[PDB]
Amino acid sequence: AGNATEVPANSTVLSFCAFAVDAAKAYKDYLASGGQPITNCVKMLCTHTGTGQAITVTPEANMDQESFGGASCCLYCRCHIDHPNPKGFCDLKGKYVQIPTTCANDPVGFTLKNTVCTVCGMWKGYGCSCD
Amino acid sequence: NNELSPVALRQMSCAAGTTQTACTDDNALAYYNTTKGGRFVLALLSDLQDLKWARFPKSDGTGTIYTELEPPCRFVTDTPKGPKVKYLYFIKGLNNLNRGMVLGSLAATVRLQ
Amino acid sequence: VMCGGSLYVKPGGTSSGDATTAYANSVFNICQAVTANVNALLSTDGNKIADKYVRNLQHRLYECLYRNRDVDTDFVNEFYAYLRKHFSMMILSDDAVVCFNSTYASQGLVASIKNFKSVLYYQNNVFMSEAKCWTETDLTKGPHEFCSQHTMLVKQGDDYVYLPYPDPSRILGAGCFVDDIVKTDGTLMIERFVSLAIDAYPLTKHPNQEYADVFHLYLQYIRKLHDELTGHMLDMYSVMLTNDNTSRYWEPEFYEAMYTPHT
Amino acid sequence: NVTGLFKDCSKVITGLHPTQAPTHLSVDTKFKTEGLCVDIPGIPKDMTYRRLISMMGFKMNYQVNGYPNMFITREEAIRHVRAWIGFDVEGCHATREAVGTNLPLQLGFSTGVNLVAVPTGYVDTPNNTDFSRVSAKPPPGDQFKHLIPLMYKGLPWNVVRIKIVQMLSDTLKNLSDRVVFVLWAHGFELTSMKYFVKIGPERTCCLCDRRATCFSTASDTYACWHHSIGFDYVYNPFMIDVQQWGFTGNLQSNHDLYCQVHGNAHVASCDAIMTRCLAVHECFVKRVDWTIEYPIIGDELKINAACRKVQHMVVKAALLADKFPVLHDIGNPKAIKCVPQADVEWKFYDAQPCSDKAYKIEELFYSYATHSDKFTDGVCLFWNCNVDRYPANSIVCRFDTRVLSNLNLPGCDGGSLYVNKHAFHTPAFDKSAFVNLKQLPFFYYSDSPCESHGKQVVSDIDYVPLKSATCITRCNLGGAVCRHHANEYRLYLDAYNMMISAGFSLWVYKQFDTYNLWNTFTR
Amino acid sequence: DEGNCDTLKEILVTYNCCDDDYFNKKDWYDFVENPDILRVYANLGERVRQALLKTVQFCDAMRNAGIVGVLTLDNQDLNGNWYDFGDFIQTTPGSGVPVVDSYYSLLMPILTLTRALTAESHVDTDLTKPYIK
Ligand SMILES: [Mg+2]
Ligand SMILES: [Mg+2]
Ligand SMILES: [Zn+2]
Ligand SMILES: [Zn+2]
Ligand SMILES: [Zn+2]
Repeated sequence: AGNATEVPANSTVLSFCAFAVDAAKAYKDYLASGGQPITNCVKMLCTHTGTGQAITVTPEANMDQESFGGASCCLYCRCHIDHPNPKGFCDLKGKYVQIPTTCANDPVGFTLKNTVCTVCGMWKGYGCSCD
Repeated sequence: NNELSPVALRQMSCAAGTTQTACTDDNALAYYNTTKGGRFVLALLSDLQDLKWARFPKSDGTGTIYTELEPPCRFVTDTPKGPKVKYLYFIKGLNNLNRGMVLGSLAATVRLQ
Repeated sequence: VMCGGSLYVKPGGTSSGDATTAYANSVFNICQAVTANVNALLSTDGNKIADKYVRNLQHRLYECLYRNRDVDTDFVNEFYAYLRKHFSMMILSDDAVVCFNSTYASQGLVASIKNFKSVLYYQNNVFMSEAKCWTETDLTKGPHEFCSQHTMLVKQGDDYVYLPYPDPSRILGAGCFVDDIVKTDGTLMIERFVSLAIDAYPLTKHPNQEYADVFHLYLQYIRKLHDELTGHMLDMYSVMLTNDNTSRYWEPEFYEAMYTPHT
Repeated sequence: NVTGLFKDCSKVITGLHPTQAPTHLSVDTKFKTEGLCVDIPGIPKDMTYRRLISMMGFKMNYQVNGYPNMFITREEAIRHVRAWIGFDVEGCHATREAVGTNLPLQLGFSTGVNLVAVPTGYVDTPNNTDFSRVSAKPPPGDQFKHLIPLMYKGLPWNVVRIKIVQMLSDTLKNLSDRVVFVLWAHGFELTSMKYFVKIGPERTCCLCDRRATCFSTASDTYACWHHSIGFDYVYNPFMIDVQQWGFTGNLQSNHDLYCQVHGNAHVASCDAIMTRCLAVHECFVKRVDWTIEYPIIGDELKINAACRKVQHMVVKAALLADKFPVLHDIGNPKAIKCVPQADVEWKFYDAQPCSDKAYKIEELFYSYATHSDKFTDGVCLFWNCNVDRYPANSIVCRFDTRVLSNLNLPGCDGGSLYVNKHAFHTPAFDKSAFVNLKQLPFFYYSDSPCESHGKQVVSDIDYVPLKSATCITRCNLGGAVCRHHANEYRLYLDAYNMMISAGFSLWVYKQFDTYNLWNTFTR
Repeated sequence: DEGNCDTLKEILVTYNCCDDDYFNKKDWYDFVENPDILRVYANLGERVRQALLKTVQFCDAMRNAGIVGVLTLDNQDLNGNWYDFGDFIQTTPGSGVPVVDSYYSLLMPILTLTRALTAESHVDTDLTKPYIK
């Protein structure tokens, strides 16, 4: 019964990251040694008009960024492991995320590395009003 | 209260095919009530698409039975190799009781999705 | 009773130190067993009884219990024989084992555990919890425990005999904890290790694996003790013993002799 | 295609709101417009749903530079015996709020330990995932009925993983510095090892120096085997797949071929023991290799020196006692004389003749069935060879397989697998073999001068007061010392005791007697 | 048998010995455990005593009126009042023998289990008055 969920092109990555002790560094070492990034993420459809703020309640892209199903970007939420947020749940479960179309091939890697500036609400570098 | 089928239906592999001669060789899975008057078979289980005839020698092995078959039953049992489609073949003209008995034995014996 | 340093008054019950404890306990045990059988047979419906002879037994039992007034030797005789055929007992002091018909018991013609519970309740003023009353169906492996020994069915020589084997934690505890500081130093006392090994022997036939290792550990200990003893003796004074005949203590036929019926 | 990995098992039929659906295949289809997703504000996100997530089919065969392999080859496993531990698990199916997955229930290892754990699984919530307790039931198989009572005797998992770390730690602290699990139905065991395993780059212990094999989640620190109390994760196990090695049916029928010892009491540890027994057979019951080495753990070199001394002495004594014409050596692959000078004719036999010295080392596989009536001249010498009943003339030295020590490890089938340097496998021990011989009684033969000062004979050689009746070393009469002989006797007695406590047993032809050594002594 | 001791529970709660919520105090029936069960049982002594007194009165009247018949337990309500003369017979008055063997013989253990005669120790068998000196 049930419903299948992952395509065979993700088995090694998901296993090796669900057994590791530091999921983040594990995934970074995986990529950094010739790995194929994760890839059945849910992809949205919208207007590419609105705030550049990736974290949002409703797909709000610009002509450059690209809306994604948030929950399917938190690696922690993807491998079914616990989150390092001291308390106590992932935030990207419920929202949408918008990633620069350039780097928006690997969503999980970006979500791991970059962060939104608290002021401009946008990615530090893509872009930020601060300084 | 009332129990339905204190059941002794073991399993055999035998012959079956699309026509009386298309009954080739060892590819059928028969459930058999080995009654008083010989081994009486009830249902046939295979992965082959559809087969109109099974071919099993008599209780004395003289003639090979020419038994036309039900339209196969569709269901997806599972094994370590994931899903596995199988087809259940009833001998056409079977009362509800033997249907129920065969279904009980099979479903309690083999896992489905 | 002179407990502490003052005299009290013992209300009742035995004082388990007099001249005849084990035997009086055996008598009391048989009494309770017979009482339970009687209650079982009398508290069952008559019409449900199939056999005519058994309705005759129950009927005349009610007779000889309440209607009659003095003894009737033949009834006692045939009832005692009935019990000896469908209840067979083995009694050491307050410690019993019963080999009984099973279908009779199911029908209610002899006593099962529930009857013992009821009898103890109204005639002993205690509640026998059912977590302490074992039960066995297959007669190969024997009684589940008797006199704090377990039974195992082992093929010895050319036939299949029963053997008793203790509880391993008990033997190890006995090995580690003593009650005098000269019972420590194994050098002086190897004899008690011999006795302990004699008690531990039948473990060797156990299908498990730590269990046999208990016995083999004891043997190797004895060897170690003898070696260090000769060493010490040669050390303090220079003599070496002339003859020992102790080598038969660390070799496993001296022990298995004890469970071979020919003495 | 798809896999069974992370296959959902919830009974509800509706897909998930894309913003809380882990993948593009586990979304619902109203949002599925041409493989893409469109948010339909007519429906909101659920705020209560609990979907169990099956955890089977893990498939781990990666290549990262900082991380060590988890499945090792056959040679890397042969090298690291001492560290093998069987493993088997029993299962249970999920019932009401989900169906289609198994949960670990009873665990069993090569040691006779059996742990039971309450059924727990990985559940989701609108905010996160969750490790919680779920309801289950045993398999409908009849032979699995001995599992019905176990479903109410479980333990919370943390207790179980702590107990596991502790059991391993005090089984292996004195042998290896790792652990390799031998297993059969590889998949489900790998599934179960999600509960208490954690992998990652190689690390060294804290407050000790050996490689670290434990993890603590609370304090976040590692440990070796010795200093691991309160830690609850194995940090880098290794594995092995016995059935991968080209085997056919269930391991029951396969094991049943050779070992008639390990029966099947219906648990899991039984399967573990059978698996390890089989793995030992497949790699060790052959002929012994001489290229494989092992570290010493420990004290072993004393046992070796003792074996040297005792061999030299016993053979010299037997020769000088009976003066055999020919010495039929047996089982010696290197034609090296034990006693260095001996006028007796000295053969060499073996079932493995080397290249050189093959002209010396005649090929010979002994068996009393046949060669019983062949070497009826002189005497044989079965040093550590393993045959059936020995001929009535011989000087056998055979390792008893019943002793306990950390050197010999259980093998098949009842015979154990000694490990000193190169692992020797010896068959089971029995008495029928020695039906022609008798235990060598202890003694000590010397033949040399004495103390000195005197350097002559009666009576100017230094005497101290040793009174023992078995040091057959004239000069000796009760004062029997000549210092030299005395402390030599002490040394050799110590060595003999150590050797024979290590496990080895001695035997001699029935004709032996000590007196004729005295008769030799009279000069 | 603690698996189905329901009728007993009903008697105890009916005659105000203890009250229902007690029976969830697990191990209520045990003797070594929870010794208050002795008091709870003892609360039936007075009623058991009244039963015996009334049995004596009936035996008196039955001998006086010249009647013969076996007395049994299951013909007496828990107030002592008898009934059910099924197979009594007739004789000259003042010459009727009531049979009381099975009755007393079966009743016996309950007398000490429920501490029946504890009324006898009072100043005049009257539970309110002090103890005899
Ligand atoms: Mg089993
Ligand atoms: Mg199993
Ligand atoms: Zn998350
Ligand atoms: Zn900003
Ligand atoms: Zn450490």
